[PDB]
Amino acid sequence: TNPFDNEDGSFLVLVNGEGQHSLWPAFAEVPDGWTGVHGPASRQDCLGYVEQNWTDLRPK
Amino acid sequence: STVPELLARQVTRAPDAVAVVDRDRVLTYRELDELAGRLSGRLIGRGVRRGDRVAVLLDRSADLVVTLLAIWKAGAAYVPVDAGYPAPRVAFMVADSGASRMVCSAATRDGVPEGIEAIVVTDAFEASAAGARPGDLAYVMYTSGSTGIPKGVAVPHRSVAELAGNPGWAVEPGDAVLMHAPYAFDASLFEIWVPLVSGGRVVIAEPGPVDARRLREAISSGVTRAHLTAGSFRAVAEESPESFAGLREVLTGGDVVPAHAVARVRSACPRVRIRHLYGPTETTLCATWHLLEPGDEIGPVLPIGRPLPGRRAQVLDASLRAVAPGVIGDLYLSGAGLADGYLRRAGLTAERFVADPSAPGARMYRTGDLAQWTADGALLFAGRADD
Ligand SMILES: N[C@@H](C(=O)O)c1ccc(O)cc1
Ligand SMILES: N[C@@H](C(=O)O)c1ccc(O)cc1
Repeated sequence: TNPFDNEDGSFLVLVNGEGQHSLWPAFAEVPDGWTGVHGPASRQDCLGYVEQNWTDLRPK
Repeated sequence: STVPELLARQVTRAPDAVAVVDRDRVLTYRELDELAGRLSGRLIGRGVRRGDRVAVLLDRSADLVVTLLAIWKAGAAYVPVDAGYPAPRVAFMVADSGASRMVCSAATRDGVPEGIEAIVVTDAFEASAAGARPGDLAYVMYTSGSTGIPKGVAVPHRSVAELAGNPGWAVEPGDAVLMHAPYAFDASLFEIWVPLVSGGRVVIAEPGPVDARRLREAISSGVTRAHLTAGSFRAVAEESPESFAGLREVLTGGDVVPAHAVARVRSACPRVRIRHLYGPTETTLCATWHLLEPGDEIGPVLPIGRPLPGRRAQVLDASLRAVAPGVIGDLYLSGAGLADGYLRRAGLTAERFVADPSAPGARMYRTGDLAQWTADGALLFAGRADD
């Protein structure tokens, strides 16, 4: 199973300088240029955070 | 950049070169630009504004090319709808994409959903353009992937231009590219926009499927490059591989292509370039490719190839660490050409357009496919992760 699909995983939400959001497995080093803004939390919880808070896909 | 910006360089350089051939109708670069400008003025006058999504319901034709460019000139994004789709699918694409207006023809007028303004392309307005911008959306194309639920992939101008203007296409002013893929699918970016940003011409195929006989006739009429779906390429390669003779380049991709099909073409047509394309709608037509030069033979396996110029690929294991060559892992695509995401679906976007550990602040697209590297940096397909 791909780690981004693991429903039993622990996850972060990250945001880059353009306001784009990414789910991220909490076990992995956070990539340069990305900041954790939510989690560690369940996969479903992180998806809810993104849907609520990322309202315009256009890069800032 | 934007495709309109790249096209404008060609309009300036050779305005009287042929841009579009549709039966007996021939449009030069300048004529195409002026026609699109007039329709852009009409769209602006009907209230189209920057960032709007405008649906398109047309049969392939010169008017189709004019319409897509006009929508772009008005600052808007096109939502391509195949005139043969069932009405509930059309209604969904229009409503989900947020389009309030749809460009159509007399022949397709009855397919505009109720409540949507119809703009009949076959109906005088003054030329006006808002201008395309690289960060604006260029189109929303729908894909169901292997899920069966269609979602709209929102692709910005910058990504379309990165694809269309790629130096690797090697399309020149003397080229003539056959146009027959549905404009609702992104193979149309090669058939329409690559030749127009290159100075070549788009040759609209007669209605109906392009078969071996029609391909031979198109080549006789001057077509130099043609893309076939994997299914159509395999069929012609096995039944009539000599039908590709005279093409400068034949291209194919979309589904698996066996090496044997490529070998049949090379045997019959020693001098034809054969190009294999790979990539999802989410990264704008193709992210990797493999080119067989004239005289070279394909081995026992056909690679999906190497990233296009300006792109990168990674094969990662379940810990998100890069694997060594000859090791099958998950394929991720990065660099140029990424869509903004899935329209109205930020959560889904955030789980598939993910942070790229190798490029600061950048994203990579999770293909859901498996792949392995060759020793010298090409990729071999290893099946869908879910299949
Ligand atoms: N973008 C994909 C697709 O829409 O299936 C594609 C990839 C390669 C190709 O030759 C045609 C389409
Ligand atoms: N990504 C899949 C697909 O769109 O069906 C795919 C797999 C292999 C291939 O050669 C082309 C596409």
